Amino acid sequence: GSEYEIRKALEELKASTAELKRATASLRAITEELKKNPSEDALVEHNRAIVEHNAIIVENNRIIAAVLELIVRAI
Amino acid sequence: GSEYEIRKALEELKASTAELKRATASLRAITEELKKNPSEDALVEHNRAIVEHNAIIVENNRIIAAVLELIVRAI
Amino acid sequence: GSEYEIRKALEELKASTAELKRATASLRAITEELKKNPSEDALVEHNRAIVEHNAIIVENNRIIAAVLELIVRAI
Repeated sequence: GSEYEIRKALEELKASTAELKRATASLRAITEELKKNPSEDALVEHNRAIVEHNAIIVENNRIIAAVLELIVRAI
Repeated sequence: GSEYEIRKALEELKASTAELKRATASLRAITEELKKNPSEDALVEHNRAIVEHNAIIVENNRIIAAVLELIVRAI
Repeated sequence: GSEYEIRKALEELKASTAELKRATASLRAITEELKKNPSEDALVEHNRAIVEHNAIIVENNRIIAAVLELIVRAI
């Protein structure tokens, strides 16, 4: 069903958005610690954390694109 | 009204997109300065700027998700 | 045509998503190399790569916003 499939994808998007919100909270906390106590080791960890955060954004966009296709098929 | 609400959310998305465009312009400028004059202090500031930019993307995605829900209710 | 225009924009989104997938693959590879062999020179290159990746996300979001407007006009 078009309606059921769209809601399923929107629920996946909701879960991805919440995962992103949690990751943003962690990233902002280590950013404040980086500003207080900078070092090469801290920067490397911070860069790695940014990349993980970007990967969550990419998944969020992938789901958005899937919802758009389902909508276009429904209309 | 479904039509009015969707347009309101799209106007919020338009404003978020413009905020992101301005932030990208700033971020690219400090990236060119980082490449010219690297240092730990410059890297820490740059990492902090990336995180702020990512936070704007996250807000843009949040608005997109809200528009998708309004569309699904309208169809 | 509303249908043709939406499909054209979704094809542009598909191409942008694939560009992002390729960039993510590169970014993850240099992140693993950063963790193995950190240095200031490696960090500067990594920061520059993050910014390029973020610019692809921004373009993906721009296309998404354009698809949303076309959908709203079609419904």
